[PDB]
Amino acid sequence: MDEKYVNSIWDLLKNAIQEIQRKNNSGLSFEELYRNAYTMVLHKHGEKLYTGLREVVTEHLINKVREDVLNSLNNNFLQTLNQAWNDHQTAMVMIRDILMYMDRVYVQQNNVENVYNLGLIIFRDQVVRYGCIRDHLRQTLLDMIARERKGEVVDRGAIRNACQMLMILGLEGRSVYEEDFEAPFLEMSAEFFQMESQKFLAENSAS
Amino acid sequence: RQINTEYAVSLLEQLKLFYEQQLFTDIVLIVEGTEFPCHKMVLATCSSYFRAMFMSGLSESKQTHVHLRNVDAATLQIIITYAYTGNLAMNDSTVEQLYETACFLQVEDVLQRCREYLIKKINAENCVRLLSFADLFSCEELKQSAKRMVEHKFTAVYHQDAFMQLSHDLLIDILSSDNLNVEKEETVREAAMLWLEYNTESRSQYLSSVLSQIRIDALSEVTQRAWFQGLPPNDKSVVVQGLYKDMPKFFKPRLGMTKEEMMIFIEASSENPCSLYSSVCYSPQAEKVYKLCSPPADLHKVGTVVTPDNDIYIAGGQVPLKFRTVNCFYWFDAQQNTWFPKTPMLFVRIKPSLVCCEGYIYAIGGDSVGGELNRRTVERYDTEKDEWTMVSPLPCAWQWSAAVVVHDCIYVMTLNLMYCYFPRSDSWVEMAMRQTSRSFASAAAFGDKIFYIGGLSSVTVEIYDVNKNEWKMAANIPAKRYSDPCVRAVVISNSLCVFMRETHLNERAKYVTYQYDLELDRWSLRQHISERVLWDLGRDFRCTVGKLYPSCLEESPWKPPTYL
Amino acid sequence: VVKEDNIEAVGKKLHEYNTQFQEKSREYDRLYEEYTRTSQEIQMKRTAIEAFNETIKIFEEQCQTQERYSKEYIEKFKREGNEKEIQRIMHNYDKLKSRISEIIDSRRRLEEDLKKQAAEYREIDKRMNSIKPDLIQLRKTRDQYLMWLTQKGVRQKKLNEWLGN
Repeated sequence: MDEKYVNSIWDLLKNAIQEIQRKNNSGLSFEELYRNAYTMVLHKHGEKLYTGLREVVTEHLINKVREDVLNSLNNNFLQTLNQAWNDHQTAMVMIRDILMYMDRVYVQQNNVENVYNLGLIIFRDQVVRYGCIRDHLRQTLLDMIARERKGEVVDRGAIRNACQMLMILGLEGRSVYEEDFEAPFLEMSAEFFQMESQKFLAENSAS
Repeated sequence: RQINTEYAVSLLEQLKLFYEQQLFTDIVLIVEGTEFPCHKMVLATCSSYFRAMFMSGLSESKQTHVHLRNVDAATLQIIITYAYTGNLAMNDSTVEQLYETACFLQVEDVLQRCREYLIKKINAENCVRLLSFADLFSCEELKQSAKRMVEHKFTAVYHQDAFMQLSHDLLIDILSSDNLNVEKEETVREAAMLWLEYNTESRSQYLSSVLSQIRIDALSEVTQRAWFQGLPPNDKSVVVQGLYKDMPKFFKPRLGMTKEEMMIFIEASSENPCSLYSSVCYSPQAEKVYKLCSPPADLHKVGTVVTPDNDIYIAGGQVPLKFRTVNCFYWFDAQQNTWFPKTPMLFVRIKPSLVCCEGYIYAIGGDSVGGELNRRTVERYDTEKDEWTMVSPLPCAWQWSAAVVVHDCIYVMTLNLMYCYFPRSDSWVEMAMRQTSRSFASAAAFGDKIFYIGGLSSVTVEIYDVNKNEWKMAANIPAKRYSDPCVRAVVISNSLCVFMRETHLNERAKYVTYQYDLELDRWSLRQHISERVLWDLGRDFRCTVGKLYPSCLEESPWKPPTYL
Repeated sequence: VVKEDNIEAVGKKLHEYNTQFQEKSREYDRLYEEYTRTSQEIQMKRTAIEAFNETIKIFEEQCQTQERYSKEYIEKFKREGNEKEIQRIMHNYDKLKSRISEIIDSRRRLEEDLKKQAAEYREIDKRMNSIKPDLIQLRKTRDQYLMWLTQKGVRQKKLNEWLGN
């Protein structure tokens, strides 16, 4: 009812979701955390809740990924990439299970995306679609497929996880996949096929 | 090779047998001190809330004891009952509290059943309360259904205490909606005045938003009375379907202002080979025929009734046996042009004499069932309670009888007798006998005189007095000789009239309505029903008097004009 | 029918003439129905435009009633240094002028509707004026052939079957 009461509830929810993002959501009474969400959105305060949650998760993303570009970029890139990917996936699934009633009542009102789609969109844009990480990931993928073409074996698990998470980020099919990975892949494959055809037809017979 | 039901119905009752004796209890729910041991598996399959809290696998899902707050113990027991049986206790006393508990637990099955149950529970008392209930929980289906009910009876529900406690957003959409059933704009103004003075300290800042929604410079029908009524005969109706057809929606005449008394003909003949029992109405003022939909879906031999509150209902009838008699009951929507269904009757009926008396609807006659037990079956219905109840049956079993209401008294007439029912005594009193024995006649009520006209028909008119209890002949319907007029007595413009369809030898059906002179005991030619409209309606048609929305009902010119 | 001595050939012509006549009576009563609906259309549209006219007149009456109020009871609502009290006629004036503008626009919409329906009605009214001489000419030729070919060896039932297809 009172605005300070709603603010205290929102701060408790912030502390709860931040503790969950720390991967220490074990011994913590979060049964109230739902009751709380319900009461909040029932006093029709869904806008606030949604927007603030967005803000919090987005800031968490900033911190984490600035950290990763500064360090995780080099040491085991795709490894820590898929690691943070599945960690964020588990965290956002838990948050969706917490805030499912909001996804039921408030999402269909303002025609906005659900918290799961929102989290995947912000992870695709702020973390994946960032400048200094996009070029690095595309260059690493092109390099690994190039060395795969010339005999050097690479762990197919990393590239298959990268491609599956890229097509998952589309939330509509392989949409982002066409522009983020398929567009350089087609041209690099085309030039590689041209080079191999030129080096094959020049000193070999048709047989 | 799929899922088996003979096994599902056995597995479910086996789970209930374990729940009653408290086996495999892995979680204990604590609600306001009361304990409710249950299974984490069952609650997840029924409620998505428990599915989210248990798949979490955190301290809550690890602790056999979970404290659920803001949840009623009675509603929680009903939710658990449904999870183990599939039966839902939905009464009008605890449906609003069950819906609050269901939406907090997000049970798709209970929320859907409680939603449709409330939709058919909106009457003329809980409409405003359910509207605020729907807005608080964001139920778009209940909110739209409750809003349309408020717009239909706004002049009767704005005195309730639930109306002055409505929120600001709940007021701006009701006043701005052009569906307010009000005869004058002052009613909407005074309704807004009583709302702002209910709580002045909190609504003093909303005084500008209140006046911005009430139409003050509209001048809907006060302009026609200003200049003059000079037009073709009663063409003030053509202006109704013209000013409301083109306007900026801020000065539009509200739907209540847009009303017209029309002779409602149900189960009439159809011009094109279609529904043998169609429903159309004719406005004597607009001289136009408006088509009415039949959600009854081919009902046959049904009855009609119009309350003094301008409410239309149908009961009884028969449907084609995939003919079988049913106990259906539908209410007509003056705005949506539909036929919502309402609590059915206790016994199936065919053409019951439906009458409204002191707010109660009575189903008289209607296809006597069980001749050994009783043939004079009659029962009443309560509008707000949505319930049927048996009453004192007719003293004798008759056929093709009529029923009227005068001065809160139920009068039933027969071959030559008449009995008066008193709801205050729940008994039948024999009244003055009729001098002529006639059947299949029409009956009407006007002032202190009951008219039993027609019957074998004939042109004989009988005027009965309630104050004198005497049957006397007054005059004969002036009709052409050797004709076969199937007459129907109707009261319009505070005057008794007779809608006479005359069919002569080798001639088509001719429709015409006459007006009776009460002081001179004469019948005056009132209006000739144009044959360019109103095609043949047969003889078994039912007729009544009511007001409908010319503004919005149906538009079917058809009726090919200028022939021969 | 070109004095065809086959007689059955003369009867086949009669059937072609049957078609021609039938198509016409259908389009004839269709044009009559169009005439009637257009007549009631302009009747409802003229009862609407005169209603619009009288409403504009009474709104101008309210406009001059505002000037009357500017001398009747405006003395105790303008010299007190308040603006919320005068909104009962001052905030009811600007929106009345906007109402005048929008109902003038609506009247222009009704006028262009009138002229477009009159155009789409006269473009076929001229067709009625041209199809009726041809229709009565075809009916006269049919009546002339009725005196001749029908009395050779055709049945009235055969004529009904020809005109019923």
